[PDB]
Amino acid sequence: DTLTYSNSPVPNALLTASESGFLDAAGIELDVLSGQQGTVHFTYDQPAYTRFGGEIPPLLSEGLRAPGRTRLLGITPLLGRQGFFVRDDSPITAAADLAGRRIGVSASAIRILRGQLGDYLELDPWRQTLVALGSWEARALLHTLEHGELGVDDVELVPISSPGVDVPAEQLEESATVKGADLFPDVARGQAAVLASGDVDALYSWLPWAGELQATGARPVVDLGLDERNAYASVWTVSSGLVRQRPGLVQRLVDAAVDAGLWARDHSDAVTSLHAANLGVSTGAVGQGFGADFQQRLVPRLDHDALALLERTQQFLLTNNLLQEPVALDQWAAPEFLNNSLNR
Ligand SMILES: O=S(O)c1ccccc1-c1ccccc1O
Repeated sequence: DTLTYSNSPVPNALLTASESGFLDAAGIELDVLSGQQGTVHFTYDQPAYTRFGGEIPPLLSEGLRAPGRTRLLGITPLLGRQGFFVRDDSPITAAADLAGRRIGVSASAIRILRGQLGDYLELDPWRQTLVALGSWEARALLHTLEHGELGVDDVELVPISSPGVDVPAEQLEESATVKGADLFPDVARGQAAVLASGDVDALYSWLPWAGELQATGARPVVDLGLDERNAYASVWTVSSGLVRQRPGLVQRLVDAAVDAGLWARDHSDAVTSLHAANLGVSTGAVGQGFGADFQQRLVPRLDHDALALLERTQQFLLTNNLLQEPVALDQWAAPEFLNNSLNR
């Protein structure tokens, strides 16, 4: 059987199972989305498509645009190096030092931080979701400033390009695939240039990109990776029709991912290498961006704690008017598959 697929720059068992041969052994092959069919990463408009990535796009698709296209198979938390970075030689060493300083943020984050979404509800799926992705910077800045007893009104917001948030349709369509290596090349080099421009004092970085940025000689004012309130819930989705029409196939898919997750615990280097190649980053940056022993936490989850994390992100979207009505997570989830896999 052949399924189309994609994954965000996050640790996940779908990519692991595919590159390690577990899917092949299960008689399943995956074809990554080309740049020309890349919008599916945000719309889920395909009959046999599966994605393991950030939760914002699927929450918007299910809760705002097209209820019913997907089912949730599992969750894998994400937490690692994260925060507003400054150059090592910067006199800024504490959160309080950000008072009155120039914070570089995406146009999307600026809409959210100002509480002025503009034409948000009238935008097409791709551009609309990109506005919501400004949430990462927005929440991170609020939490960072809290440490210095400051608020957003205490700093200067300056527009800059942020990876994953600023992705023009032309850029997407020109990319060979939606793999991080093709869509997000040399991110840290670009962020280091922004910090060297003389027009900004700090900017948001995370994922392996933050690891490479740190290597250029930069540091986070506050490492948000040290506090769980900055974690996100990566989600694994699949076309709803496959769940209803081909449960046997979905079960084989989930079994393979679970086996790959167990296997990963004893093959840390191989797992680090395959994620690094998929995203186009150094192997050392993977560990910094996802956490030292992320390979021990790759078996997908649907327990109460994992669902609460996903709900937390959803609430940030609702509070900030990026969603009007919430997605019923218990209905969206199809726990039977993961439950059967873990009972083997
Ligand atoms: O998928 S998102 O949640 C996501 C999460 C984290 C980093 C990048 C993206 C992303 C943004 C735009 C287009 C493709 C992407 O993978």
